[PDB]
Amino acid sequence: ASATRLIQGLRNWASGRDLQAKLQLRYQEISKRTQPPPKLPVGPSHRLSNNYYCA
Amino acid sequence: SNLIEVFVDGQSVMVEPGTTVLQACEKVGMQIPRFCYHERLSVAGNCRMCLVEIEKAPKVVAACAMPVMKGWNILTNSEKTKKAREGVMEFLLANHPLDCPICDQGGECDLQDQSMMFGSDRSRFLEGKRAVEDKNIGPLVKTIMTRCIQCTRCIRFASEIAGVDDLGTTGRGNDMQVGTYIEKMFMSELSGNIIDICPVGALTSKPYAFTARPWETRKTESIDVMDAVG
Ligand code: SF4
Ligand code: SF4
Ligand code: FES
Ligand SMILES: [K+]
Repeated sequence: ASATRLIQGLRNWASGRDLQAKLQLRYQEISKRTQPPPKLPVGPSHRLSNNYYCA
Repeated sequence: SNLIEVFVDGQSVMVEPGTTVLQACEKVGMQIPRFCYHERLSVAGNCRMCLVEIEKAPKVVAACAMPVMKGWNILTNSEKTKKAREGVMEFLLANHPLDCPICDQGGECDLQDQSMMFGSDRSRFLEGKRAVEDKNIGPLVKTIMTRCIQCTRCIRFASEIAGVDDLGTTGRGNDMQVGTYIEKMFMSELSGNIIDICPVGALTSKPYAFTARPWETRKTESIDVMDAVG
């Protein structure tokens, strides 16, 4: 992504495909390494009524 | 022949008169869950775990204290028997303290085993549990009364086999504690056997306390040589 325009032109001519639009080196488009804390949902049997184990 | 025939799960069996439901169910090779019944102690009938259903009878009977009669059919795997077992397990685990990692009964606990086998998988008790003051009854039996379930095998063992008559049940309601009401040092020739008959970790062996765990112990049978009883 930091490659120069003549190197990009030679690279695109030699490959035959546009390589800058699909770069294999990861950049700032990735998700951040820190996240807000999550709150997980509960299962279908997290109930206080008609939750007998024999059913 | 005075013996009568009863039915368990649609199967006939021949039992003696005066034989309870639990003895017949053990005769057909099944184990009804229990906390207070003992084959060497008197019947108390208070833990209510042994509740089963006789067919054509809309009330569960206690299998540890109900004599059988001719023509009775006993359903030990019906829906209401499992509902009663789950309810009794939930009531027992309502006030039980979260002490399983620091309790010597872990790995050989009756309460944990039958909670896995017959109880539910979650607790609906959102309130605060009770707390019972501890007691000091000697240098052999480590006592933590918070984990007791009031099964009263202490009382029957102390009053029938040891015959010391020191243990008792003080107080009324949920605040009733199994103790001696005073700083009484319970010492006898058969004291440590109460550690055998406690289904919970309320009474533990003081020298053995916090030393090992039953799942990593190899069992080797042997004979006692300290006394000539063998
Ligand atoms: S006696 Fe109570 S604390 Fe100890 S292992 Fe059993 S359930 Fe857990
Ligand atoms: S301390 Fe153990 S044996 Fe004694 S009454 Fe309580 S549960 Fe039963
Ligand atoms: S085993 Fe029958 S009530 Fe406890
Ligand atoms: K015990």
